[PDB]
Amino acid sequence: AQQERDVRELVRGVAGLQDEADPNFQLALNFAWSNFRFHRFLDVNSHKIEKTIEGIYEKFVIHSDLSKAASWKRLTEEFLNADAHYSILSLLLCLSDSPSNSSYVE
Amino acid sequence: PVLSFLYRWIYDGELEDTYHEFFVASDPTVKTDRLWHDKYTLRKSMIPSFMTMDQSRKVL
Amino acid sequence: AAAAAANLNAVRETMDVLLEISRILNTGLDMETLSICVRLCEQGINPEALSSVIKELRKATEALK
Amino acid sequence: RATNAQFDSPEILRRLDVRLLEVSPGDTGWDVFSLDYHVDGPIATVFTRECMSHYLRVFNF
Amino acid sequence: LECSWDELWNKVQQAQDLDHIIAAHEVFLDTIISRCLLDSDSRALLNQLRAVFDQIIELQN
Repeated sequence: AQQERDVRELVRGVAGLQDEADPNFQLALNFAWSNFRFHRFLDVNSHKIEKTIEGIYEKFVIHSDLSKAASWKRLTEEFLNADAHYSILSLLLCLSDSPSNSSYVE
Repeated sequence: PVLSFLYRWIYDGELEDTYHEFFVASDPTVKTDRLWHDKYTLRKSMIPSFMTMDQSRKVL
Repeated sequence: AAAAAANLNAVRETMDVLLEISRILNTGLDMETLSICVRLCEQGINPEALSSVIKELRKATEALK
Repeated sequence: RATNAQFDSPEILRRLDVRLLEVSPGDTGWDVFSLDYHVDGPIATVFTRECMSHYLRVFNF
Repeated sequence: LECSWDELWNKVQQAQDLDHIIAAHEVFLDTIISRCLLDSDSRALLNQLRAVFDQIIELQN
């Protein structure tokens, strides 16, 4: 119930389509739900996620960005204390996997 | 006996005791390259007073 | 009550932690869409599929540019 | 094999091998490459891994 | 790499203990950490260095 309203709002937000009576809204929504129901991925591996987080930290320490490394460790360790964790992490990871390296001024 | 235990650590260099009578505290729980840095540490209570600190540190 | 507001406080705290995660990782996500996807994840939804849809709708709004 | 590096010891040549960085897709093709000289021998006791990391940082500069 | 190489080369080539070899490596690396702009204090200098690297790739365009 809330799930459906959420998929509507996700279409509105990311796609920039604020009018549900646009046919493009319904097409994007049908696309979104058909993508959700096309089960084609393995379930999230928490250990692989953990490895990726740790490696991100190592890349920060290698590039002498210590404020970013300290922030990265601190934020990830706090977030991992109270499955869905690793889910959201992988989500963000894939989402913009470009390089995204500068992002300074904590 | 103390002087026997010293030459068990110079001419032997393998320490093995079930009682604390020597000034080295070996760690037989792991090490393979951290052996040098951590496996043997100074027990600071079984140094006698006819052995100065310099002597004990160097024998370790 | 009081303990029903303390939970809403700690939840927003963890969401703020993730909001700082999003800016230092230089991810394009905002507070609103993540507030959408959390309530999505409460029923359980695969983040691979969430990422696969957001990568398309983000590429449908550079097409409106 | 082409240059003067060839004559040098097989030990150190064996210990020199490539590594790569993370987050590769978004082009940044110049950030991705690295040299990691790996140490696992008895001499790891004198060439500790936290200084191996430092060598990578100075390589990067 | 000529001052620091000389410092390292002395305190290894004499060194009568393996620990002196070790404590020679440590300081030689940390001196290089200080001479390069890699400290928790010299961030501000490095920041300007990145902007002096930016205009090089800009001019190419």
